[PDB]
Amino acid sequence: NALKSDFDSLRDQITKAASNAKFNGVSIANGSTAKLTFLANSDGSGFTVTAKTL
Amino acid sequence: KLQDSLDAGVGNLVDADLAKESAKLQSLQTKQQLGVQALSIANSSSSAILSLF
Repeated sequence: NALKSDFDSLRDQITKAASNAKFNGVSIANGSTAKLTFLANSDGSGFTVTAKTL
Repeated sequence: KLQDSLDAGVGNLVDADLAKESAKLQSLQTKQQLGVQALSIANSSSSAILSLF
């Protein structure tokens, strides 16, 4: 029972560290969107950062 | 660690690159001095008229 409680506590810490990881209201790692596209050239073409759900 | 990362992020957003600023500063002071000299030469243009009489 002690080991099981330790395991659940570590799991909750993972959920917290993952959900809290934001910058300016958007996140590449919380899984809230498929991808993130940043400006790449004056023409308007975009650099693409595919999201990674931690 | 989270606070440090958010601080570094805002720092990338707002901070200026001081070296480019100093280069722009030297170029701008030289431009201003040459502009003052140009304004003086422009003010002097009227002087030629007087010798006509």
